[PDB]
Amino acid sequence: MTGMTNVTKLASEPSGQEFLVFTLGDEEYGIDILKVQEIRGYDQVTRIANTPAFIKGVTNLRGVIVPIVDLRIKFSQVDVDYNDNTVVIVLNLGQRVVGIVVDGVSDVLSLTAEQIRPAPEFAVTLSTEYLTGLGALGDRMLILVNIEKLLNSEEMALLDSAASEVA
Repeated sequence: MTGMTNVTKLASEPSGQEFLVFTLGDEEYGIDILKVQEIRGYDQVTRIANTPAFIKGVTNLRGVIVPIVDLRIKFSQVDVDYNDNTVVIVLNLGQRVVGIVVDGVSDVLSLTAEQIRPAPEFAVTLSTEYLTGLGALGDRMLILVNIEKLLNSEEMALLDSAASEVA
């Protein structure tokens, strides 16, 4: 998984995956297609009074609720606003669910570990242990969201003020 030491020995890596790709501000991103739960809109984010600020709030997916995380807060995005950050992508992992606010889903594309080598490891708010990756796609580039360790690495901090028993 991405985060640190993504040297890519290219010896037992997945070496060909497919990703839902999205836009925010003036940058593009990908997320492994299998982890996508659904796509929805920002019209019911519910910022709890004392959730961690990374959690913009919980929001309504098509029958249930999910925690939603702000890339302005988690990754120092340019200019998130309720005209540029109004789509929601909903994601699920092993035994848990989360999502992120987005401008729109740009495409669905396929990438290889040979592409997925760098990361946006600048002085952004995004900590190393759930740092994303970067790759190229002919001429496009995508920040590959480290979804398979995102909520996994944050759960202990997320639930501490977002388990609903703590609202």
